[PDB]
Amino acid sequence: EVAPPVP
Amino acid sequence: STTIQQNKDTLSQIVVFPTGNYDKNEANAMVNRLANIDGKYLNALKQNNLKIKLLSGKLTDEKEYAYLKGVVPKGWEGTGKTWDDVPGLGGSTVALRIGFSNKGKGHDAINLELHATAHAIDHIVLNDISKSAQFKQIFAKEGRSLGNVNFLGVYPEEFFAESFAYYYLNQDTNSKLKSACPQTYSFLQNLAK
Ligand SMILES: [Zn+2]
Repeated sequence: EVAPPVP
Repeated sequence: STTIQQNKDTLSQIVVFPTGNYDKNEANAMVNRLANIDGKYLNALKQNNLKIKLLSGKLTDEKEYAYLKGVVPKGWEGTGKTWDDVPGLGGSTVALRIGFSNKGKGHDAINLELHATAHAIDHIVLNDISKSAQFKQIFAKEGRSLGNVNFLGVYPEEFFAESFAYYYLNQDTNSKLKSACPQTYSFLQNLAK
């Protein structure tokens, strides 16, 4: 699982 | 006070510093902000062998994230950026570029390391609670009250991670979350009990 910060 | 120190000790068994030159003072500052997270979550990260990797360069320069080169992250459509340009990653692992904590440093999160670690807590410790019926019900009502509604208001795991960051960053952001998202605030308050 990978998720980025808020754009 | 004593609990912050305890939380810093737990983090000493989770945080991995980069090899070579890096901003030692800012790395410490990131750890100190992470030490505001409730110790129950930090101990669970430690128990699961989750490492918080602090980086001096791009995430995709690391061997385990090279596969993300050129990939547009979830919710980043239209930014013209790829994972090569993103300063932080959370989930099954955590990797964070030193110096990029604050909103505007290549991202619009309230705080880079707390948003990323919140997603690791969501996924590793809480078994994806952000995608449970209870939080989806809260997300449906309050998911669009923290701004960035095309991102936080669309992905419940992102609303969870950003709300978690508001809850723990400092007293100001904690107060803002309670005013904007009372059900989310109470949900996080009960989660830490
Ligand atoms: Zn995120």
